[PDB]
Amino acid sequence: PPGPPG
Amino acid sequence: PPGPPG
Amino acid sequence: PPGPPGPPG
Repeated sequence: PPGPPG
Repeated sequence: PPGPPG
Repeated sequence: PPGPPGPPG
């Protein structure tokens, strides 16, 4: 899955 | 993929 | 695995 927000 | 911008 | 964190806002 996509990573977390910056 | 990388996550979204902060 | 999950991706890395996104860029700074």
